[PDB]
Amino acid sequence: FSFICNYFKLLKRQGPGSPEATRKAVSFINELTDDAKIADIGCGTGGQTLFLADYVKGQITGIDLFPDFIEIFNENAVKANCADRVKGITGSMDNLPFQNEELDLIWSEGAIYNIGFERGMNEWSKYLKKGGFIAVSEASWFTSERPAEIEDFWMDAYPEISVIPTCIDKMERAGYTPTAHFILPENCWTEHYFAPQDEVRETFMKEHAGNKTAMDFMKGQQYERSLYSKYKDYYGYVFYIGQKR
Ligand SMILES: C[S@@+](CC[C@H](N)C(=O)[O-])C[C@H]1O[C@@H](n2cnc3c(N)ncnc32)[C@H](O)[C@@H]1O
Repeated sequence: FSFICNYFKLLKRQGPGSPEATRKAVSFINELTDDAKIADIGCGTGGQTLFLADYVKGQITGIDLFPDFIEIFNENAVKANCADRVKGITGSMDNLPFQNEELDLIWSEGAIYNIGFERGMNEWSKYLKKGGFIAVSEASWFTSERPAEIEDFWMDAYPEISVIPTCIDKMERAGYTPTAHFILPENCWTEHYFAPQDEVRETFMKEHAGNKTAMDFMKGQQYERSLYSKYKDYYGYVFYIGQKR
C-alpha cells in the first residue's frame, strides 16, 4: 500500500458512492445546526465529505490515515469556500482524536472495513452524543449463498463481509436503533468509481508499464470491474444508518 496512493489521489472518489447515496443517508438522520459536530472517518480525498457538506449544517472534520489525501481535502475545501467548517486532519481509525459524546454525526463511506464493521460500530460509539447518528456504507451479501469465484475474492479481501441482516444485528449490539439501510445504486460503482479509473489508466500504465508490482495491481483494479459486472446481483455496498441510544 505505497505507490497505490499516488494512483488514488488522482481519483475524486477512492470508493463506490454518489451524491444521491450520501444525500439519501442524510435523509434518515435528524436535522443539524451550524453548531453541530460532524466527523467523516476514512474520508480519503473528501469526495463524499463535500456532498455531505451541502446536505447538513455543522462543523465537519474529515479524518484519514494518508496525509497526501488530507492535503487535497483542504485544497478542495478552500476551492469551495468552506474551509471554515470543512477541515481535514490526518489520523487513525483505531485511535480517534475525539472527546466522548463530542460528535453529533459520524460518517464513513467504504472505509469501515479497515477496522471491522462490528468493531467500528462499538469503538466509535463512545464519541457520539446520545441521540446522535452514525451512517456508514459497507460491502455486504444480498443472498444466503453466492458463486464460488466472488465468494473467494471477498473472504480473502474482507472476511467480515456478512449478509445485511447480520450487520443490522451488530448495530443493535453496539447500542444503535437501526434507523435504516439501503443498497447502493449500481451507478455508484460504475459511474462514480470505475468509469473515472479509465480517465487515468493510460497516463498511469505508461509510468509503470515495466514494473511487475504495479501491473499486478492494475490487473487487480481491472479484475474488480470484471467481478462487479459479473456478480452485481450478489454483493455491493450497503448504507447503514443508526441512532445511538
Ligand atoms: C475505500 S477508501 C474510501 C475513501 C472515501 N471514504 C470515499 O468513499 O471516497 C478507504 C479510505 O480509508 C482510509 N484509511 C485506511 N486505513 C485507515 C485508518 N487506519 N484510519 C483512517 N483512515 C484509513 C484510506 O486511506 C482511504 O482514504
